[PDB]
Amino acid sequence: PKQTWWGDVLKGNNNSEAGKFVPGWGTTPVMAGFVVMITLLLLIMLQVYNHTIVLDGVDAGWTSLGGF
Amino acid sequence: TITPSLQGFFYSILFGAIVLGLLGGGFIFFSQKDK
Amino acid sequence: SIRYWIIHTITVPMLFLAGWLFVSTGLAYDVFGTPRPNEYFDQARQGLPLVTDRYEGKQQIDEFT
Amino acid sequence: LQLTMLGAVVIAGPIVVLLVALR
Amino acid sequence: RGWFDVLDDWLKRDRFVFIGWSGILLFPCAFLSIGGWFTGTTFVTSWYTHGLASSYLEGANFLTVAVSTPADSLGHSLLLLWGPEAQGDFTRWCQLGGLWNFTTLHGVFGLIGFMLRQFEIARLVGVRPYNAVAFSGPIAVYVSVFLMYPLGQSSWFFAPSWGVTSIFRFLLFAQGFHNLTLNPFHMMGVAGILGGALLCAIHGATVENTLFEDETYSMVTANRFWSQIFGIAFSNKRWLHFFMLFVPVTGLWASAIGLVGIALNMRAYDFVSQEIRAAEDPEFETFYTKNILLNEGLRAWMAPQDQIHENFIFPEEVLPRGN
Amino acid sequence: GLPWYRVHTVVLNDPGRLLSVHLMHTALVSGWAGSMALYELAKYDPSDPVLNPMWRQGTFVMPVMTRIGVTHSWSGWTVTGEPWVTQPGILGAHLNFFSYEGVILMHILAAGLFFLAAVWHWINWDLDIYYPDGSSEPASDWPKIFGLHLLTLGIVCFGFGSLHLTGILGPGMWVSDPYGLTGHVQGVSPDWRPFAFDPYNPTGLVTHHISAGIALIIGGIFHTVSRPSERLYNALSMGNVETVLSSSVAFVAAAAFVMVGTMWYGSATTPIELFGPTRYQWDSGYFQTEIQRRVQSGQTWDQIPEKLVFYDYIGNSPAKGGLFRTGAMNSGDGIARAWEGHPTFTDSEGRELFVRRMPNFFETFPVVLTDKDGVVRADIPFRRAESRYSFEQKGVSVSFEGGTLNGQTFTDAPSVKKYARKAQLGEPFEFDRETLGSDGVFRTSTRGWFAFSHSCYALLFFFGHWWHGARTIFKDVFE
Amino acid sequence: TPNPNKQPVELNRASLFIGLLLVLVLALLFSSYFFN
Amino acid sequence: IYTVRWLAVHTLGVPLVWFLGAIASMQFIN
Amino acid sequence: VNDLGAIATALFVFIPCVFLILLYAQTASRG
Amino acid sequence: MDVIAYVFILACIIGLFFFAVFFREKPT
Amino acid sequence: MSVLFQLLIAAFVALSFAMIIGVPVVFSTGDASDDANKLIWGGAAAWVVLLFVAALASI
Ligand code: CL7
Ligand code: CL7
Ligand SMILES: C=Cc1c(C)c2cc3nc(c4c5[nH]c(cc6nc(cc1[nH]2)C(C)=C6CC)c(C)c5C(=O)[C@@H]4C(=O)OC)[C@H](CCC(=O)OC/C=C(/C)CCC[C@H](C)CCC[C@H](C)CCCC(C)C)[C@@H]3C
Ligand SMILES: CCCCCCCCCCCCCCCC(=O)OC[C@H](COP(=O)(O)OC[C@@H](O)CO)OC(=O)CCCCCCCCCCCCCCC
Ligand code: HEM
Ligand SMILES: CC1=CCCC(C)(C)[C@H]1/C=C/C(C)=C/C=C/C(C)=C/C=C/C=C(C)/C=C/C=C(C)/C=C/C1=C(C)CCCC1(C)C
Ligand SMILES: CC1=CCCC(C)(C)[C@H]1/C=C/C(C)=C/C=C/C(C)=C/C=C/C=C(C)/C=C/C=C(C)/C=C\C1=C(C)CCCC1(C)C
Repeated sequence: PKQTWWGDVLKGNNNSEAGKFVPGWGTTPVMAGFVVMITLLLLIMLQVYNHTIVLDGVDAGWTSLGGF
Repeated sequence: TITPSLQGFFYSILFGAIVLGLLGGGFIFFSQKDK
Repeated sequence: SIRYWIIHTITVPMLFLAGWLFVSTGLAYDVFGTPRPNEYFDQARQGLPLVTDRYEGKQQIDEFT
Repeated sequence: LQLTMLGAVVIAGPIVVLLVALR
Repeated sequence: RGWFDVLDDWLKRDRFVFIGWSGILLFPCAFLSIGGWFTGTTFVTSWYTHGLASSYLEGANFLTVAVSTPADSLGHSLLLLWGPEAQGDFTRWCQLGGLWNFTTLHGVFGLIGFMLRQFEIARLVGVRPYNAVAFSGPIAVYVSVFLMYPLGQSSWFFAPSWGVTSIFRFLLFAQGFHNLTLNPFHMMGVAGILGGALLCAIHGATVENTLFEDETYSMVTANRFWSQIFGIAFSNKRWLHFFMLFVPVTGLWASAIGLVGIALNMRAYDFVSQEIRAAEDPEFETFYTKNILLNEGLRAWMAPQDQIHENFIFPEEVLPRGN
Repeated sequence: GLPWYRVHTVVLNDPGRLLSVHLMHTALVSGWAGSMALYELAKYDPSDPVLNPMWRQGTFVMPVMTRIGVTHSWSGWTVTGEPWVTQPGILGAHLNFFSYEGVILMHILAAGLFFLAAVWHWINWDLDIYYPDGSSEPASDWPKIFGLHLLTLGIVCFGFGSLHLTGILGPGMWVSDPYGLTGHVQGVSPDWRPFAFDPYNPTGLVTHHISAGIALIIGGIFHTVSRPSERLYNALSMGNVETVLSSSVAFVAAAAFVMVGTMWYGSATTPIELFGPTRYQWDSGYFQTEIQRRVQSGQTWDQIPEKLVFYDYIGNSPAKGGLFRTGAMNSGDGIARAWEGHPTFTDSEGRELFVRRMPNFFETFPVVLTDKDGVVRADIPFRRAESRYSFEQKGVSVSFEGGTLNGQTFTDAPSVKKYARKAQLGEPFEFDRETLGSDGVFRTSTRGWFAFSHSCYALLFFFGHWWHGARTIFKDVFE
Repeated sequence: TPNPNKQPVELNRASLFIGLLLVLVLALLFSSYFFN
Repeated sequence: IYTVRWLAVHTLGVPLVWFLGAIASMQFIN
Repeated sequence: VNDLGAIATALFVFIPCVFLILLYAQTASRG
Repeated sequence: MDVIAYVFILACIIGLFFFAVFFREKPT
Repeated sequence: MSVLFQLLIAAFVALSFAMIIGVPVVFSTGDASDDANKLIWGGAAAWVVLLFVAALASI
């Protein structure tokens, strides 16, 4: 159990609050919303990549490279 | 500007919300009924 | 037992006939776009109605229709 | 063709009798 | 006890069948996939995508009905009922082949729900979930064949149409164009499946024929019998049953890797030295060369009608024959 | 003792040795990067950037390097077609150092340093930090460690997006024209208008790495402070590192699948100048359409830029290779040297017919010269058969526009047949096999190898995710 | 200071034969393609 | 009386019966 | 054929084989 | 020379069979 | 909405027949009155509502 200097610096981040949790649900409800949000985001991207969704003036193909 | 495809996707979100809401509502309501 | 027998006797043949008439009255062909036996070809329209474009497929079928 | 509905009514009547007849 | 605990206990309650949380994903998706297949076979035809009569209304047989794949022009469009293709018109959605996408996607989510269900049941009973790991193989096959393969190709049109004769067409197409039988991964898959059947058969027979006259069978007699008849035998029961589990699953995974390889035309189609040596002299003839010739013939005789969208026109002169 | 498939569990309860094996793995990965780049440099031909680009040459890591800035070599040559000019003059112009060899040197140095750190941490496995204040059992808090790591990665992502990609303080990124003609390494400017979601427009990438970068930083900060919830903490067993393994393996498999999708379908990240053309540009006639329109636009045939015609060869498609056809593509059809010019075929009556091009699927195709109106005019009958629509019986001349065979007219039946087969193979070309002993059978480009290998990897890592999720959830049983 | 977590590695004879069979059979299957 | 099993049984049987009737009807089509 | 075909086959045959033999030997030496 | 590779692998397999049959550790 | 109208009338016939069978048994024998009375009066109410709905659904 060497008491190095860097260990002194980092031990608080390592295991100061090890094994601690808040009871109940806590922030879990909020997390739910975030997941749903990204579940739309990714979905939209997929369809945009899939050409299911066609955004206005956004030609999902090699033609969009025009301008470089 | 909205295009027909994007509007279709928005209607999809509406229908999917409705389906999930009806399924979850049925499940939770029936679970609450015979507590 | 006995009670449900009344309901099932009243209902099940009605459902059977519902499907029967759905086919017999020709409604299925309209619902599902399935051609009538004479609709596969006209007297000489022996070409096949194959879709060639992704974007306007429904309209192209309407032309094929 | 029309014997189906007539038979349905013939079933309907005595069935209404019988359901009371059970009690 | 919040609403969530009530819901959880309600799901886990004993019934005729066990629902669990997994049921919320499995049952609707499985039911929709099955219903989509039944509808597609019963009413919807493929007259516009493949130019076929693959429905009962058309007058097809049970061995010839099929939920045929979408057209080739659509590429890999997801074909949502409200997408740019269908645009909310149910009839056009059916004619374009959207039922194939409906069935396949809901099948994917049904398989996922089933694996989750096995996880949940094993968690409730309190035993190792080897069943879920076993089921991982069928999911690999399904994802490799119905999703990754048509995604690596030009369109959904090249996926296996849900049917019987359509699946047979898929098998013959794969042999003709990818020469699948020569793929080593398919060989490992075949060995796995046939070995799994062999293991089931001999394990059942052995357990029946070493029964004690009352686990319940003479492991010692079975071990000695197989050692002196075949040479080798399982002296451990746990190893015996884990091997029974392990062999077919491994076969399925090897075949899955073989199928993903051919999805990119990364196929073992030929042996270079054989092609060179056949080019040098025409007398050199082996079974592999004649297999190559059969592949040429199947490609030529099937392409004009299988891929009707391409408008292939090969005259009688160019069609390979045994002259 | 342990079974051979569990030998590495001896570091499960030891944070120090677990970190040590991670560092050793990092050293191996960085060493492989360096060595592979070194090998590719040692087997490269910078002379021909047009008819022998890097993707034709079996390069694997060079396109990945070139994607985000590294183009030249200390020996001088650039991949863009010009000897490198030492435009660097000042600090912040390390660009003369970070060539291919500079990157190789840095990666080998990192490999060595990580190996030394791994040895150190293996020896000093019992540092005090791994142990809590008053319990002999080592115990780490995974949620806060995740927060710290996420914050670090968010900082690095924001820096990459805003400084390197924009070109403000970095080389920028590779951009090109829709036809893979001009390839620059230039900065990009981020735009939050919806067209930044177009996967083929590079302005999205920057816009992503900025915004997503910030999203991670916030996501880092929250997790560096916020504690988990009893409900989730007990459900996911956040005290057990195996759950982290399960979730990470699932994430990495998903990443592999998404990368394979982009590689196979093409995007702004994968430009055809680097990784080669996709398999859909051949199917949709993308380059043939473009060329035909350009010539039809009044330009003569000889004035067509040779990259645009090389892309129209079917030997460039990644869907024409094989699983065990090894090596660079030039080991296959051989290395190209010259474009014979666009050929045109005429029959006895003088009608102009065309050869149908072989699709990606067919390993061999039947040569069929058809009238533009859809009527088959002539063909090459099967290996030995008697015909009525034939090559000789009808007679066919071929005339070449541009290229090596300019103005020429071969009416010799073997010559017409050879060039008919070439025409059905895309554009006729001068290919050399004597240099490499090439086998004439094709091979797949870099793009195909990426797609295949990482689709296999993703498929396997999904099973890995399932197994490790099972061993996490069922921990009390798996013992 | 010794590490408690060290454990030996075991592989009995039967496992050796199984592994050698797997390796040799895989080599025989894949050599015909490696030589191409 | 609307048990989950009632729902399941009906969700299966109703379309099943309808489709059986439809197929029977197709059998008598010339 | 591939000049590296024989080398690949040999290394495939050998490396897992020597690994397995080493494990079995250092198992059997131990009691 | 491929023939030598094939024959060597096959001979190794046969030797493995011989040892696996007549030299297995006794089950107990 | 024509097909909707036909389906509505078919449901009306179904309900009407169900009431035809149920009403004499419910009314004559009030042994199961707790649920039977609710059944019969709810059937009557549904009958009235369906008729009123079809009244407009005709046009
Ligand atoms: C600060 C705002 C925010 C950000 C930006 C953020 N988090 Mg969180 N976040 C986590 C990861 C994370 C990562 C990896 C990450 C960056 O990539 C972030 N976060 C980022 C987990 C460690 C932790 C909870 C882990 C946890 O339980 O996550 C949910 C569980 C699972 C199984 C994930 C669901 C995955 C599905 C299987 C995917 C299936 C795919 C499908 C087949 C097809 C897709 C189709 C597509 C097109 C749509 C977490 C939390 C949590 C919160 C909260 C409130 C947040 N966060 C918030 C954030 C918890 O309650 C909660 C917490 O307890 O905080 C301590
Ligand atoms: C193949 C499916 C799979 C995946 C992809 C996977 N694992 Mg495991 N896995 C572990 C880590 C791991 C990590 C860090 C990781 C992702 O990075 C993975 N895994 C991923 C260890 C914690 C734990 C013990 C590890 C352990 O004991 O490993 C011992 C393995 C040895 C001596 C050699 C195995 C031979 C391989 C052919 C190696 C070939 C070289 C390599 C391929 C080069 C390519 C690099 C890269 C591209 C792949 C573990 C297990 C184990 C298993 C099993 C069956 C798996 N896995 C399976 C997977 C244990 O029994 C076992 C277990 O937990 O039982 C208790
Ligand atoms: C054709 C081959 C084949 C079939 C039909 C099949 C069938 C099944 N295997 C199951 C299980 C398993 N299979 C296992 C290993 C294997 N399974 C194999 C091969 C098969 N397994 C092989 C080779 C192995 C050895 C590795 C295991 C280890 C299990 C199980 O644990 C599990 C079980 O418990 O079985 C009793 C399923 C349990 C119910 C379920 O979840 O359905 C599938 C669920 C859904 C949601 C189906 C959705 C719809 C599908 C995906 C598409 C539509 C299909 C149409 C409705 C019909 C198509 C008709 C055709 C002619 C096209 C089901 C009975
Ligand atoms: C980067 C460098 C990489 C170098 C290469 C590394 C190679 C690592 C070793 C690979 C091979 C491992 C083999 C272990 C072999 C071994 O010891 O197996 C027996 C072993 C027994 O497990 P137990 O826990 O009971 O005992 C473990 C100990 O005996 C050994 O640790 O079980 C498994 O390994 C499970 C998987 C079996 C897999 C084989 C099943 C099929 C056998 C027959 C198949 C071939 C014949 C087909 C005929 C058609
Ligand atoms: C649309 C027509 C149908 C109606 C209106 C209907 C109505 C009902 C009703 C009211 C019950 C409860 C019976 C009671 O407890 O008194 C019931 C139960 C049942 N029905 Fe139906 N039914 C119909 C069609 C079917 C079909 C097609 C089947 C399958 C062949 C079926 C099988 C059953 C079974 C098995 C039960 C008993 C379920 C249980 O008690 O667990 N029914 N049905
Ligand atoms: C079993 C067998 C072996 C021995 C001999 C024997 C003759 C007995 C033989 C039996 C043969 C017979 C007659 C089998 C009859 C089978 C049939 C047709 C079962 C069918 C049930 C029908 C079902 C589920 C349909 C469900 C349809 C659904 C959800 C529709 C889903 C929908 C889709 C598809 C489009 C969008 C809208 C919506 C509503 C979401
Ligand atoms: C030690 C020292 C300290 C101070 C600084 C200094 C620079 C001097 C430093 C020296 C550092 C040096 C020279 C480091 C070199 C590191 C090297 C070359 C590491 C190794 C990289 C090689 C790797 C990963 C191996 C990959 C092999 C694999 C996957 C196995 C099988 C393969 C796979 C599964 C894919 C297909 C191909 C093949 C072969 C079948």
